[PDB]
Amino acid sequence: EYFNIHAWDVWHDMISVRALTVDSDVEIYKVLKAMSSAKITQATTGYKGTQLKAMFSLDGPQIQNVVFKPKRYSRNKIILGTPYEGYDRHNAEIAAFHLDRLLGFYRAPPVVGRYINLAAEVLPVAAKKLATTFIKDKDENLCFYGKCLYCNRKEPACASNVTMEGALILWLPEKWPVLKLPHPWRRTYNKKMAKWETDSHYCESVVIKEPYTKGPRLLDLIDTSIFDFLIGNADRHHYEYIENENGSMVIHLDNAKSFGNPFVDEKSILSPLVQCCRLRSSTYNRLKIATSNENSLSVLLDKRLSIDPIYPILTSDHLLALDRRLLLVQDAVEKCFKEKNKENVIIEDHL
Amino acid sequence: EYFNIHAWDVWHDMISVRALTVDSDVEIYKVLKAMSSAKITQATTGYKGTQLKAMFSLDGPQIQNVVFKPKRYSRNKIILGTPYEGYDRHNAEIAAFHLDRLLGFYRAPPVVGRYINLAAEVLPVAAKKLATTFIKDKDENLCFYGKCLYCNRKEPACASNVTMEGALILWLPEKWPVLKLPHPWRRTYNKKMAKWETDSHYCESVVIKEPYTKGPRLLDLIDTSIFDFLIGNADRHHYEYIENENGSMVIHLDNAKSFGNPFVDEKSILSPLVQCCRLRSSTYNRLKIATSNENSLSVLLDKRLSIDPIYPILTSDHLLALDRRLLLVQDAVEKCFKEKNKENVIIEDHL
Ligand SMILES: *[C@@H]1O[C@H](CO)[C@@H](O)[C@H](O)[C@H]1NC(C)=O
Ligand SMILES: *[C@@H]1O[C@H](CO)[C@@H](O)[C@H](O)[C@H]1NC(C)=O
Ligand SMILES: *[C@@H]1O[C@H](CO)[C@@H](O)[C@H](O)[C@H]1NC(C)=O
Ligand SMILES: *[C@@H]1O[C@H](CO)[C@@H](O)[C@H](O)[C@H]1NC(C)=O
Repeated sequence: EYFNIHAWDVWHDMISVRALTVDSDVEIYKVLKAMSSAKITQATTGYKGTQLKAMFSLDGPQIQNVVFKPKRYSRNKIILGTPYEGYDRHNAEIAAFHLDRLLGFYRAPPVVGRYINLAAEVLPVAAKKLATTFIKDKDENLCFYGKCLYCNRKEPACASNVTMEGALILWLPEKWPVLKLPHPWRRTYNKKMAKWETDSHYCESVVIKEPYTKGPRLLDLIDTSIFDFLIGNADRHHYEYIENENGSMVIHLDNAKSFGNPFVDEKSILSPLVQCCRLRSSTYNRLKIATSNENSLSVLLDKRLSIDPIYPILTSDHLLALDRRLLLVQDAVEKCFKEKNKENVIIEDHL
Repeated sequence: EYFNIHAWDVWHDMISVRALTVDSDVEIYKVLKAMSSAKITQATTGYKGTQLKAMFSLDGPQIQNVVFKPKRYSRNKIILGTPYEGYDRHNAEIAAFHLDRLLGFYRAPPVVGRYINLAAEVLPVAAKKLATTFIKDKDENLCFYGKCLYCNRKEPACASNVTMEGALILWLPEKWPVLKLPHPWRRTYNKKMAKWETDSHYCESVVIKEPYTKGPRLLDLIDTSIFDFLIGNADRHHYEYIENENGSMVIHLDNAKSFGNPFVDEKSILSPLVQCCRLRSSTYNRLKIATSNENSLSVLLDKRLSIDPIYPILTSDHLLALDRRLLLVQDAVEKCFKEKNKENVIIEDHL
């Protein structure tokens, strides 16, 4: 046969240091379709971390690994309490991935929803580490509770009979190693307050040490703080970035502790933008196109979400919260304009 | 089923007024693969034109028409006579299309090689106009001779038994009508000499009438004269262009009267560049990258031709003629710099 390109090669070749994904729907739909239908050849789970998940190896000329995040809540679950509470939301990863493309960031790895038949697809290729955590619930649904720091028998992820809904997230290829640093605006995760909550010229302190003095890092974190605020992710306490000879970029990896509460907008997430009053020019241009379109951000987002196999992805309240929070980002940007003047707020760094 | 895009929609959506094709191999291979395998639902031929060809309707949700150019020569045929002598070369269309992408022009419609079973695929859907020109040759191969101006029974295109090799070229969609004008540097097609062969300030005369006074038309013809010079196409006496509200572009349509002789370089093809000494900046930049790559233009071109079903497409002598002619282009440009200074020859028109 002729003119064949395999989806896993499409994924490996589309990454550059300033873009994980591309505008082409043909290329992305090609990758999502393969993630959606590829045979699972191995399945396991790990001891590190606090969240229950699995790792699937998908078939192909070369094997492609994905993270599998199971459904843990109904679509109408409300996550209150602490801004960080609870299990990762599989539908939030899907929504965040498409919103990252819609806003032109292109910094999130592909995510697809999928209904996994645990009996037919997982058990016949499961590692012992995963298989030994399968149990049944009170209604004889098939479940597993995994291994991880907080994983235990009383908190399983349960299928509906044997069919488990979840999200698949592509591994980045080995050519693109990921580095992790603490976020200057991370929270304390106790009762004390962080420095940025008490200090208000805190950005002046950040820009003094590297890597925030020169280069794209601080504008990336401001981009990502806008993205995290719109989805309600208050828990990027450590950020991750790729890097080569041509630069670096903070990536939107693991966005699942989001879309937990459609009734509150956590403006503290916007602290990098509000305190620094710097904004990358290309980001600003796309934000004003988004507010001046005749279709709101959420109308455009749900059109993209309607292609995913497990759609509906978000309830209408989260969609309207997006549009409300986009206006709040515009307001924060304008306040930076008032108090430092536009031509000192908008930075054209050609990214 | 999920994430489906049909190839004919990929073709219709990728065209803009300054690019018929795109850099994405995924999108282009998707279209080429469909051309390679699509069922032929209709076949005909016309009275207009000078060259024997057919028109095929390919199946799909919508019908997609292609021009079919049959093989007429061996790969190693040396075509002597006038610079424009002979039949259309089917393999030249394939090579010219991939070179158009390799050089970054993106002005050529997709072309694929294909082996056509005339008995099974063409005859049962052939219109009478085409069917009545089918004959057998002295070795009982199935052939057809068409109804064009020079088409006649003594000059048929013949298959091997019933399998006919040829090239398929996509029609532009109806949304992109093509307009034709005489080329200011066209030949006389007699033994008289054309005005540009006698005068040496001829370009000065061209730029005074429209559409050569302003806009992209003249730099397009200089681009296309470089492209035609590399492939040996001395027969673009009329050029064709697309146009809408955002501009216009001369397209590389019908490139088959090329690669006729790998040992002769007809420098008269470069007359628009040599006489005008203007060169679009982006074209110059890509030409300089092509000469400084560690892999020659012909090595990179043959790697792309190796995916086509009827490969080998060009003999190594035509591949090396490409590299030879690229240096001759550089010489002509450097001569323009010496006699008008570089910054009056390189025009940055942002195209
Ligand atoms: C679901 O459970 C029923 C029994 O209620 C069984 O008949 C059926 O085969 C199960 N379906 C799957 C996909 O396991
Ligand atoms: C960095 O950019 C240059 C220029 O586009 C490119 O040639 C090079 O391959 C890039 N770096 C890597 C590691 O690919
Ligand atoms: C193909 O053509 C040859 C003539 O060269 C003929 O003898 C033969 O029977 C044909 N065979 C098939 C399988 O079409
Ligand atoms: C380019 O022209 C097309 C119509 O030919 C139009 O739809 C489009 O809006 C134009 N581009 C821009 C950026 O306005």
